[PDB]
Amino acid sequence: MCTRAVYLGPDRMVVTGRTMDWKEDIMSNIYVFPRGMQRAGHNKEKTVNWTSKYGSVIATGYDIGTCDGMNEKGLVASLLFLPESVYSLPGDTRPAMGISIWTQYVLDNFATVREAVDEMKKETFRIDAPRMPNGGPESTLHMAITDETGNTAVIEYLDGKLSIHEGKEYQVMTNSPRYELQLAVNDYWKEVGGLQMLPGTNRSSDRFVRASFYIHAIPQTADAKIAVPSVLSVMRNVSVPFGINTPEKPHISSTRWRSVSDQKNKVYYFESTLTPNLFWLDLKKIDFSPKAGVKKLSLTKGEIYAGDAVKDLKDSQSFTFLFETP
Amino acid sequence: MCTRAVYLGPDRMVVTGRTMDWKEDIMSNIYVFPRGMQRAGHNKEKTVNWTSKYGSVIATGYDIGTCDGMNEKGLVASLLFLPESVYSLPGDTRPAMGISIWTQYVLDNFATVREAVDEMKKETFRIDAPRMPNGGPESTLHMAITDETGNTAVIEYLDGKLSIHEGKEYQVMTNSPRYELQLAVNDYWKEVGGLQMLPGTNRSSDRFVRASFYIHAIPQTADAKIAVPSVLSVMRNVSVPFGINTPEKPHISSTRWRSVSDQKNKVYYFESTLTPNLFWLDLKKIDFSPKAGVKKLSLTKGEIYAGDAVKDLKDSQSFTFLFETPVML
Amino acid sequence: MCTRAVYLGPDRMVVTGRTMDWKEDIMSNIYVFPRGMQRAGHNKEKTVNWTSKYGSVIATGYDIGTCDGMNEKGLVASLLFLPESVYSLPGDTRPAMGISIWTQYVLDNFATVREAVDEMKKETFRIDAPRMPNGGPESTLHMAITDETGNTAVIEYLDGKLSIHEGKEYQVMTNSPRYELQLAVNDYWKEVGGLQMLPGTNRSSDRFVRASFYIHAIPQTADAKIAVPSVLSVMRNVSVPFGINTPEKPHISSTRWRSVSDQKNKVYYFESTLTPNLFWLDLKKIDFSPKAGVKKLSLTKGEIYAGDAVKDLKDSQSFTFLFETP
Amino acid sequence: MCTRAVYLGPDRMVVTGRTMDWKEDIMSNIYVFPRGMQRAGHNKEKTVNWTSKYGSVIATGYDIGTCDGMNEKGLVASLLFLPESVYSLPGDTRPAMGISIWTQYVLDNFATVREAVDEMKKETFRIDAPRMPNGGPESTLHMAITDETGNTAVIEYLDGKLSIHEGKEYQVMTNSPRYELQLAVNDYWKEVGGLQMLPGTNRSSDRFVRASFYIHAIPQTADAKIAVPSVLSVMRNVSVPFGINTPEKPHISSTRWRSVSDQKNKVYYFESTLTPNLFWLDLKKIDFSPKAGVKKLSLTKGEIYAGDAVKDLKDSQSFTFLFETPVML
Ligand SMILES: *[C@@]([C])(=O)[C][C][C]([C])[C]([C])[C@@]1([C])[C][C][C]2[C]([C]([O])[C][C]3[C][C]([O])[C][C][C@@]32[C])[C]1[C]
Ligand SMILES: *[C@@]([C])(=O)[C][C][C]([C])[C]([C])[C@@]1([C])[C][C][C]2[C]([C]([O])[C][C]3[C][C]([O])[C][C][C@@]32[C])[C]1[C]
Repeated sequence: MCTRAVYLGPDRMVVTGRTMDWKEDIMSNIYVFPRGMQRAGHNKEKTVNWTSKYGSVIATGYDIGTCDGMNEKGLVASLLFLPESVYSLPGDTRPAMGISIWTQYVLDNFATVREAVDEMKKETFRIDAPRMPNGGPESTLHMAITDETGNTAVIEYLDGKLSIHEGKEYQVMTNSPRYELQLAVNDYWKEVGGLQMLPGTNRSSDRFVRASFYIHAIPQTADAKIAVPSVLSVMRNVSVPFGINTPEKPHISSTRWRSVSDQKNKVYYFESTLTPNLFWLDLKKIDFSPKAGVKKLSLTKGEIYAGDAVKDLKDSQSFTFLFETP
Repeated sequence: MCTRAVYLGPDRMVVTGRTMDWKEDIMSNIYVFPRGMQRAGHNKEKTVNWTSKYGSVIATGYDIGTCDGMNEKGLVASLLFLPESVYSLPGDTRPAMGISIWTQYVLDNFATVREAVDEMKKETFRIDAPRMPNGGPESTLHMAITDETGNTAVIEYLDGKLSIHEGKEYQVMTNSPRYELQLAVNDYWKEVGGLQMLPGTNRSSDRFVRASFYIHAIPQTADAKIAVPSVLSVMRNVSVPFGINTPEKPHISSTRWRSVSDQKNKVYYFESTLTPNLFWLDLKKIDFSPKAGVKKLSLTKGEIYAGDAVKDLKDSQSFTFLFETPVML
Repeated sequence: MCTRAVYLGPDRMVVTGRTMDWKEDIMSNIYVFPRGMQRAGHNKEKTVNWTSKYGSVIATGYDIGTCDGMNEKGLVASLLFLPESVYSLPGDTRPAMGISIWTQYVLDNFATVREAVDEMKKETFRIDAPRMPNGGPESTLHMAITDETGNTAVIEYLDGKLSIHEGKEYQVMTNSPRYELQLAVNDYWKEVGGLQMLPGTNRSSDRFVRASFYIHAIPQTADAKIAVPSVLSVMRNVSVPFGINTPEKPHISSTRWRSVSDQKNKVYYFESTLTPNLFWLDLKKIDFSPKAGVKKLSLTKGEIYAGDAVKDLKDSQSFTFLFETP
Repeated sequence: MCTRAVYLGPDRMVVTGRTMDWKEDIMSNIYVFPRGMQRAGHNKEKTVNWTSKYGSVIATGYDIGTCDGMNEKGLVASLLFLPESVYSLPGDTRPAMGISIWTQYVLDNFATVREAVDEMKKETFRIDAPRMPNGGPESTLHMAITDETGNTAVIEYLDGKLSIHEGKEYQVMTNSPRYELQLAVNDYWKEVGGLQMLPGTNRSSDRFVRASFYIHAIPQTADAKIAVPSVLSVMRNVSVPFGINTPEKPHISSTRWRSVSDQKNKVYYFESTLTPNLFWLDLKKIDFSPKAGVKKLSLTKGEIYAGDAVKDLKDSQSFTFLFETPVML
């Protein structure tokens, strides 16, 4: 289960925040992909192709598939799990894309939430991955994106049929249930106020109401030196302890890492639970030229970065997305 | 306001943490006090003196009085808030140890909760509480002491009469009401189970229940690299958001920093709500010799640190405790 | 705000329960209407007409409009307030019916939930009443009906467009919000269980979850001597104290009366808060012949009935429904 | 289990009600006892005797011992449950008044809480608790007494030591834990406000909070016709559903009947969960003369009544209290 929230500050101040929780280690890493690069939405299926128009920084999943990142044009994307997401019924002859690269496609071809919604509602392809290949627990997610202007759009495939809700009023997103209900739930908690009562359980829906109430009670300021820690605080509030385990639940999904993107100033921020220090990357201080080279920022070996870990950027081989089932 | 809890792990692993919530800036700092330092419990009233037994690292608040820290013997003490507090009735005439140095006196002259339990129950000195009318809240608090053995003790002068609670079970504590109630109220939610319901509200009791439930659920492991993060994680959870304001409730005490101690290894980790990195100080690499010098680690000007901030210490003169209500801002 | 719940007992055991709460006195009464009677869906508007096919007993509203009742064929109807119910936008040339008689129409022309749904989805008319005529607080409701078989159908007009949900799994109904959300809310409370935690507030949505969990934990028995009090208990649980008043809320809507219908055995049950005793009426012990006469069962003057208040039935003039705005 | 609360209205209006929840049938009944009836606090142990001062209407449980009632002086007493109860420590040798007649002895020999407060604090007699191993829960309860003046008192033998709480504020009481905690826990929800949140759960504390909040919100009126229904309304609210069963929690104590008293007018209203009408008995129309005769109003066979059930009383012999653990069913 994961959550993501977006802050709408004065003077185009847009800062997004995404959570990462998983049962075991995620082995995620940060890769930087300049523009002018082509990719295939799938390797063993009929698929579409494109050409990376913008550079961006994203967080990987075991070095297999992107699930969060921010592009040059202050636009951030995030994939959160949704236990009731189906992408297509039989009879789909469209170019089958794979859920592993769904994220990467959008960031490489979009810079404004408006434009992204347009091409998506064409359903020009079906994006899928086989079920429980590695005996995994679940394998179904939904994505959220936001531009440096403050507009956001939640996307979910309802048993094959896409389901999208666009607008700036929608700035938080958890796992389950369906958003229309996920939001309807909050209607009840808002009347009971947040101060006089606030549910502290860890269920997917519970994490939603908390973020909603706090992300508004936060100070309405356009400055960037303060909003960043403010966004992370609620991320820490919504974040859950690591290594939890009760008699009923033998193993649990713990808070592994979180991400925040200063979409107004184009600065991505990333933190790991088992790390003491906080680092960041300034996209404006990054050469996304067509021929700049792929520099990786590894985190598996437990490296400890901090500050502007741009000097620590090392040229590395872009992780190969996985559409097979092994 | 704040919230404190203690973790009890195998292999003598006992990690304690603390939270700090304030409506404005605390302007806290950090100072070092080698052993063998005489001190007076007050500058103008009849109070005892002493010479620091064990060197102690303490975190200051406004550079007037220590609010939390440690000493040379895995003895971590913290001072939280409590409105319904009364230290003495009209007529008390004992030595009135100012509240500003009460904690420091403890860390200085104690290394085990059992000892402090004794010297405390002697009821030798009163507690001096200054009163101020211009934007100042009267001093009404309580304290908690934990030993590297894992034994904890709660102290609170309830309506002029002090009540102490010792034991290893007693590991969590928050603002109000009195622990006699807070502990029992929590037992209610215990029935409900944390997985199913938990008062996520920022209120005192709400935080107490959440900390109590999670502190057990966290991993019980003897390794420090794992238990420490598992601790601060609940610290951030119990910690309320930063700078919350509502039209009805305009100002609210917001979190300003968190403190964690590895009493099993004598380490102190510190982070601020406005400081991204997490620095620490290895007490073992310290020298508390009587003539080692008072060392300060300023933070008023917003200095930034990370890792082990041993090299970045600068000797300075001891701060000045506050025993009498300030005349004005 | 009002609530209604339906019990599905073994061997076609169907018993419905409806709540009544209002700010001040309701001045309601119980009228019996045999079959073979004609009515007009509105007096000053183009309207449809029919001929009462079955007899039934209903509870009136100030002696102006029916809001609850049970027919011969063990089918019960109930109108509950819904603050977000609109019945038609401009351009409605259909026979305008009035919200006051909407209830009476269904009971007089239906005996099975299936048949009722059919004719309703024709939208052959618009049923409306002018807004705040007597300075009233609100004036928008939704209806729930159930046959002696156990099938129920909730109905709500979404800004003119009807909204219906049919099935036996839907046996409880409160005021707000919309049902699709009103039910989605319960999804959260069911996971938290009812025993280990149950919200006791009085808001419309809160009253829903309580009834849902209890109406299932109740014993699954086909006997009728016990299920009746069981249904009323939750009605008492969902029922709220009378004359409540805090500093914030100066006057409140108190629990005035409740109703339960033994749809399997065709027996209607009614209780008033300010009355000590409980009475009932056995439809099977009632002559709904075309020419039987209208016998009223008054309750305004605070009469105190009990037991089988059929002997207390007195021939009276059927209350005239109100479509005007005075 | 059960739950009790007291309403305080102007013009000396004080209406008290009670709830009864049991896993099976209580087989309760009703009996009348005119004044001037000698009684012994036990049949086989050393116990005091007495002669009933004030006639008292009591509701029996299994026709063995009174669980609630009243006397000739607007003095309504009730007996609720409490697991963590201890009446005396090993070695007590005082008069051991059986728990079955403790209540009756009170109503018989008292007319004001102040008096009972005195005679009770004398600590003259112990409490006899029988122990049974076959489907029987050991007797562990507490009591509450209210006077027509509106003053209430809570009594509970906590770990062999009795603790009393008197006053007009103390009007609500439930199962567990001890009122010292139950009262304070409720103060928590008080913060949350009843309109915004209320633990609708059937648990002991949940019911206590709901009753406390609503009992104030109900109409404060001097007329009986209005206050009485406003009372029983909260009684039904606090009352848990009937015959609840879950696969995990199979059997649960369900509500069986509710009792209300108009202490200002000396009336007793009674209803059963399986009885639709609400009958009552006007104590004023009663004769408790010493030789008036013990009168019973049976309910085992499920008789049905309504209105004022004065005419439908049938004289019978007094029931038999239980002082010793029954040999078997
Ligand atoms: C959140 C919680 O905000 C995003 C979570 C995403 C990154 C993960 C849930 C995801 C998609 C990553 C990869 C794994 C997914 C499934 O659990 C199936 C596999 C499980 C295996 O343990 C690792 C690789 C898979 C593909 C997983 C939910
Ligand atoms: C429930 C709560 O289950 C059914 C409630 C129905 C019977 C009432 C809400 C209703 C329709 C009855 C009549 C009155 C309605 C409005 O409040 C507008 C008027 C108010 C006035 O005080 C009495 C007559 C009106 C038509 C009312 C909601």
